[PDB]
Parts: sequence; C-alpha cells; structure tokens
Amino acid sequence: ADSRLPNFRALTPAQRRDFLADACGLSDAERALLAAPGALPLALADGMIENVFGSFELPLGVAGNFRVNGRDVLVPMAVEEPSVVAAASYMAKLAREDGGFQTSSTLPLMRAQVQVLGVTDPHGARLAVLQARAQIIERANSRDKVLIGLGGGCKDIEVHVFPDTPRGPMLVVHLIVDVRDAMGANTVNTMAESVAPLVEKITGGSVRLRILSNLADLRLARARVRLTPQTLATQDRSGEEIIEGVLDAYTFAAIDPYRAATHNKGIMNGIDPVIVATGNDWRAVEAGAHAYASRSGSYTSLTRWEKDAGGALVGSIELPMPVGLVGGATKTHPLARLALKIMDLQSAQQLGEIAAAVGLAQNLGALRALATEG
Amino acid sequence: ADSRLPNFRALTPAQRRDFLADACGLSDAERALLAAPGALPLALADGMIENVFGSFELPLGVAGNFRVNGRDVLVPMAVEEPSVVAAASYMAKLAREDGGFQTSSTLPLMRAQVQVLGVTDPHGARLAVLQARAQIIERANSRDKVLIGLGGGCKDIEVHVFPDTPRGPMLVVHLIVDVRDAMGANTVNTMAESVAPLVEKITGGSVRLRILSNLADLRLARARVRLTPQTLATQDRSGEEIIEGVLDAYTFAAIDPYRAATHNKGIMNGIDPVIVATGNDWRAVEAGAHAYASRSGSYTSLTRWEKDAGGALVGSIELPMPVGLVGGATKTHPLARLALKIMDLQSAQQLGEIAAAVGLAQNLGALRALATEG
Ligand SMILES: OC[C@H]1O[C@@](CO)(O[C@H]2O[C@H](CO)[C@@H](O)[C@H](O)[C@H]2O)[C@@H](O)[C@@H]1O
Ligand SMILES: OC[C@H]1O[C@@](CO)(O[C@H]2O[C@H](CO)[C@@H](O)[C@H](O)[C@H]2O)[C@@H](O)[C@@H]1O
Ligand SMILES: OC[C@H]1O[C@@](CO)(O[C@H]2O[C@H](CO)[C@@H](O)[C@H](O)[C@H]2O)[C@@H](O)[C@@H]1O
Ligand SMILES: OC[C@H]1O[C@@](CO)(O[C@H]2O[C@H](CO)[C@@H](O)[C@H](O)[C@H]2O)[C@@H](O)[C@@H]1O
Ligand SMILES: C[C@@](O)(CCO)CC(=O)[O-]
Ligand SMILES: C[C@@](O)(CCO)CC(=O)[O-]
Repeated sequence: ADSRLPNFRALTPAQRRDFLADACGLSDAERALLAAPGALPLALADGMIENVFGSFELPLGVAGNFRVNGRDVLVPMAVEEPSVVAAASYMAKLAREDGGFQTSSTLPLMRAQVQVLGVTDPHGARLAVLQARAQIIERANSRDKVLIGLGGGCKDIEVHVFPDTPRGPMLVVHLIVDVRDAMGANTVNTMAESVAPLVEKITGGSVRLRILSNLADLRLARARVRLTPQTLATQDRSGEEIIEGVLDAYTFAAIDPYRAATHNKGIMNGIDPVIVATGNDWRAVEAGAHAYASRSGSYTSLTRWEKDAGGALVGSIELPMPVGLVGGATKTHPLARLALKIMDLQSAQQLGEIAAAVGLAQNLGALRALATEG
Repeated sequence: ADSRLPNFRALTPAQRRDFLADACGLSDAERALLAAPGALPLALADGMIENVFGSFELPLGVAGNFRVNGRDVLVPMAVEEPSVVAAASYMAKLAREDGGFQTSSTLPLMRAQVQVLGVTDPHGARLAVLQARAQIIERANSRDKVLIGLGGGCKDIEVHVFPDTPRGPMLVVHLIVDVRDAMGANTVNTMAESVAPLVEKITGGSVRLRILSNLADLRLARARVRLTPQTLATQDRSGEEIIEGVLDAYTFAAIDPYRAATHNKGIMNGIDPVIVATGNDWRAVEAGAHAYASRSGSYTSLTRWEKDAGGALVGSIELPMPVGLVGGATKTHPLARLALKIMDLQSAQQLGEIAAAVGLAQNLGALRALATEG
C-alpha cells in the first residue's frame, strides 16, 4: 500500500480515477462504476429512504499521504467545501516524517438505554437489577447467535437513577453491547426490547424508551501525531514559531466555546466526509463527537496540542466513533462498498481510527494555516 | 403552494419527480436535470474540492405536508437513512391541524473573532477598543459596499478578556456582522483581517486568529408546533396518553446527556438533509447546534416539549442556523439551486426557519414512535 498521490493537482479527474484504480487494484467493473455518474441507480436509492425522486451528488475526492499504525491508506472524502481535501493531504504528508499517525481504540461497545418509570424505590431497584445482571445479559444475548459467535454481544450492564424529575423517578438500565463491525443501532435496540419484560418484572416498573445512546463514550477512537520543528519549518517561518502559533490557537479553543465550536467544526470537516463516503450515518458521528466535547461541563476542544520535552508538536484526539462496515447504506451503496475497498478496511475499529487521524490532521491544517496567516 | 403528496408511497421515483415538477412549476430543463444522473458533472465538482476523482450520490427524497408561517413548502432531503423522510412528512401532516409550524428568526448576525496576544492590560485595552467601536465598525465595512447597500455589514462589536491562560492573556474582539443571505464565513473572515491592524494599534498587541465563530448564537432560528389530543389520537391510543409519553421522553433527554445526544441526533436527521440538499455546509450547522445544546453547562435537549393549559402538546426549538442562499456549493451545484426553487426561498432566514421546523417535526416523530412502541 502506497498513499502518495504524485502530481494529483495537475491530473484530471479521469487521470486521478485511473491512478487510484491502479494503486488499489480496483476491478474493471469498479473503475467503470466511478467513470460514469449514477453508481446508485434510483431503484436502489428508492429502497433506502422514503419519497425518493432523485439523487444528490457530493464531489468525491481522495486525501493522500495518510499512514496509520505503519500502513499507508488512501482516504475517500465526500464533501462540498474547498481547501478541506488539500489540507488533510498536506498535514498527512508532514505526519509521515515521524512515521505517520498512531491510533488505538476501545472495544466496539454501544449503549442501549432502557428507561423505567413508576418505580418509587429506584435506588433499591437498581441493586435488584445489578444482582440479576447475568440473567439480563443472557436474555439480551438469546436471539443473536451469529453476533455472539463472532465474540460480540451484551457484555455488561449499568444502572443510572434519576430520583427527582418533573415526570417522576426514572431508572435507566444501560446494556453495554459489543457490536463487532456494525454501527450497532438496530442490534442494541433489539436487545433493549428483548430485556424489557425482565426489567419490568425485577423492578415492578414500566419500560418506556428502549433505544441506543449516541453518546457512544465506550466506543472511542484515538489518534496521535508528532511533528518536529524541522518538519514544520517553511521558507518564511521556523518550525519553532509555527509550533508556538499552533499552541496559541489550541489554548484559545480550550478556554473559549466560541472558538472551540469552530475548532471542532474543522475536525468534522475531516471526519464527516469519510463517514459519508463509506455509507455511514454522519449525524450519529457528529452527535457523539460534540456531546463528548461537553463532558467536562464546558464545550471545549476535542483535540489536545502540546509540546513534548524535546520541543516537538504533539497532537492527540479521543472521541466516540460509532461506524460500521456492514449494514445500512454501507452494504447497499455500490460506491460505499468501493470506498471500503479503497481503504482496505479490516474492521470497523480500524475505520474509526483512520477517521480520527483524518480529523486530527484536518484540525492541524486549520490551526497551522490560521496561525501563519500574515 | 401545496405541499401535500397524495399516494407518494405507491408512486415510482419517476412519477414523484413528475408530480414535484408540476407542483413547483419546474422547467423542462430542471425536470431533465432530475431524470438522469450526473446533475453535477465532474468538471464542476473538480472546481469545488481538491483531488476529485468522482462523485458520491445520496438518495434525494421530499418531505411533504410542511406549512410554515401559513405557507406550504416542499422540503428536499438528501440522506441515506430509512424512516427519516416518512417521519418528517407524517409529523408535518399532524402539525397542519393547528395551522402548521410558526417560526421566527433573529437578524442574520455572524461573529468574527479577532484574537489579540501580548496585551498585559487586557481589561483596560478592552475599554480602549470599545471606545473606538465606531472606527472599528467603519473599517470593517469599508471594503464591502455591496453588502452594506443591501443593509448588511458590521453592526456592533464585543470584547472578551481571558486574563490568565497557559499562553498568557488573550483579548478577543468579536465583530458582529449582518451577512444578509450568505452563510457568512468568507465575509466575516475578510472583515476580521481588515480590522486587525487597527486593533493592534489600539491595544499594542499582536493579532493571531482572525476567524468566524461557528457558535452562531446571534443567528438563531425558532420553530413552534402545537398538537391537540384529538390530532394525536390513534386507533390504539388516546392523544392524551401519547402526549404524556412524549413528555416522559422529553424530560429524559433534558436530564440525561446519554439520552440528549440521541434526542438531538434525531433533530439533525431532519435538519442536515435539507442543509445538504441546498448546498450548505452541514458541519457548520452541526457544530452550532450541538455547541448551543451545551450552553447551560450540561449537554441537553435543543427542543422543549410541554403541555399548554388546555392540554395540547407544544414543541419548541431555538438553535443557531448559519445557512445561505448564495455562495459556496449553493451557487455551483445545479441541484442545490433546484432545491432552493422547490422550496421557493425568499431569504436565508426563511431557509433556517424551515430547517428548524423540519428538525422539530423529526424530533416529534422519534419521541412519538419511541413512546408508543409496545
Ligand atoms: O515506539 C517507540 C518508542 O519511541 C517513543 C519515544 O521514546 O515514541 C517515538 O516513536 C513512536 C513510534 O513511531 C512515535 O509515535 C513517537 O512520536 C516517537 O516519539 C516512545 O513513545 C515509544 O515507546
Ligand atoms: O483488533 C482489535 C485488537 O487488535 C489489536 C492488536 O494490536 O489492534 C489491532 O487492530 C487495531 C484496530 O485497527 C489497531 O489499533 C492495532 O494497531 C492492530 O494491531 C488490539 O489493539 C485490539 O485489542
Ligand atoms: O395568533 C392567534 C392567537 O391565538 C393563540 C392562542 O390564544 O395561538 C393560537 O393560534 C396560533 C396561530 O395559528 C397557533 O400557533 C397556536 O398554536 C394557537 O394556540 C395566541 O398565541 C395567538 O396570539
Ligand atoms: O425578513 C425579516 C423581517 O421580516 C419579518 C416581517 O414579519 O418576517 C418575515 O420574514 C421572516 C423570515 O422568514 C418570517 O419569520 C416572517 O414570518 C416574515 O413575515 C420580520 O419578522 C423580520 O424582521
Ligand atoms: C478553518 C475552519 O474554520 C474550517 C473551515 O470550514 C476551522 C477552524 O477555524 O479551525
Ligand atoms: C430515533 C433516533 O434514534 C434517530 C434514528 O436515527 C432519534 C431518537 O432516539 O430520538
């Protein structure tokens, strides 16, 4: 795998398509799918959403130079905004000097909420539910033998109590579910329905909402990058001066929600187009990201930018990354399947790690540009 | 204008396209633009983003029944997820019984941040900047005579001081700019550059970031809906019982960020597809919405659901809505221009009000469905 895109600025879209097809070993059918419009015929689109009367195209670009955990990866991006793809590619190029991005993730754990009303002893009922955790987990896992055979399934539960609300006390059971390579919404929603009668029997209450949480803070992707001063040096500015400017811009985002919103928007300029191009749900990724950014009690930066003891710039990101390689549009849309092949994805976790790296690079591109503007 | 879509579930995409073309008075060229793929040829896409090698289609559906401030409006939605378009259409149909949605907006005011470093008396320098507000406003307005002739331009300034940061004191000037029918990013970024030398002269400091804020809390859209119990009644449930279930679900989102993230995600299922279909920047709308949802110090619901004194369900939303009718992809993409024509838009404010109404309806659809699931 080689993610370098020599002279791509000067090539036509057809020439870029042919280069990508050669670099990724795309089949003749896959090349033809890209060479004509309408890779998603209306008959297919008609089965995806309601009241279909057409299709709507986003430009599809490729960000170059990315290397993640030692592996080059080409990154498709479906987006309408200028400068985004070029900035991601340029920051990835600089990241290559330190060996690229380094990433990790948690297990692919999604939360399903089971909201219980009518329980007047919710703290005591919480203990009864926790004592019965094995029975609840077994009930959650009793229908999806395929997921369990892959090593997924419900792994744990939590119980949260809201003893005083305008609607009375609420007891909320969270099922913690390993969803493997799925985004997980339908999987965990079905388990929440499955456990509802047992939860009602234990608590004596009435189950209302049975629904995933998009605050997917048990399904985190992490990415780190390090750039020395010499890597960041330009004709006009020392790398040291650029590093100090990035830190100035980062601290501004850390302390001021008015800046943090724009700073994090820039991250999502990198992440969302990868989500879209792979057929994933961009609203879910946006909600998890921005809700996680508020976890401390103030809306703040999702990234951290620092200087290590030797003076190099170090960037880091950690954020929920609920994405899948199966199900939804990722299965039905022929170009989403092609995007997965271009990226050579082995797991949904890997897709999330790559997306986090792209968001981190995008953020660096914005901070480096804004801090070096004369 | 009539936004009812009779028997749309049973029509083919071609039949739906022809109905919409007839209802909206679309030209023959516009009808043909929808009837074949590739409304955005690669030569056009190639000028929008970098490294273009293709295009990526989202299904394009239409939500029916919406009526906003007494005017029916058909709502294009570019999205990949099932159930979304049908739920928006169904909730809009119920809203028609009370006359539809009622909306308002603030002036289209965007913030540009001018970050000043090196000022050791930032509180005193803030006063010097405020005393010079007229001169700063005149400088901001000196280049864009067209915007000013439309009644736009910089209208006010604020100054915020962060006296103790890891990077030293920061003084941040906000330019408050009426951007008329533009999203406003380039407009306000240019004004921030224009005022930087004058701000440096007044404060003695050094300007670093000159950049819009995506926390666009001076550019708000508001939407309200009211539904009586008889409107919400179904074969299986009284409207009264459904209303109580919606309130139960709403309070859950108000008090628990794990639920609020999913609740607000549902809002963005309605809003974002309209943003995409009109060529607008969906990352900007997402960032403003979710950052605003954290303004109270906890991540919470963007909507409010209540019962009025007579027992009717009342929903309300207020959120930043930075959208445009001009500039960006909204000008270049032929289908984005067609979307504006389908919606018969008179201003960017109106687009924002319609989008807020769609988000409110989408939220109602999710809460009503989740609360009435057996
Ligand atoms: O992993 C090697 C070893 O080197 C350290 C520095 O002591 O990290 C360096 O190597 C990493 C692997 O490429 C880089 O990601 C990092 O930027 C670089 O400093 C240790 O952290 C690590 O144990
Ligand atoms: O696959 C999950 C499991 O594999 C490990 C082994 O190192 O990580 C592999 O897959 C991850 C997802 O891309 C990468 O972060 C990692 O580099 C790769 O070796 C474990 O980290 C993880 O538990
Ligand atoms: O605007 C009319 C007048 O009626 C009130 C109720 O007293 O609101 C009703 O009419 C509105 C306009 O259609 C509806 O939006 C609202 O739902 C309905 O109650 C007053 O608020 C208003 O002044
Ligand atoms: O156009 C802004 C200006 O017009 C008013 C007049 O009522 O509102 C008009 O346009 C708004 C945007 O769609 C609508 O909310 C309103 O219904 C419509 O009459 C003022 O509200 C506003 O200051
Ligand atoms: C450049 C930026 O505004 C994104 C442009 O869409 C992000 C940022 O300011 O960090
Ligand atoms: C139904 C919902 O999960 C959106 C589905 O994408 C939103 C919600 O739970 O309110």
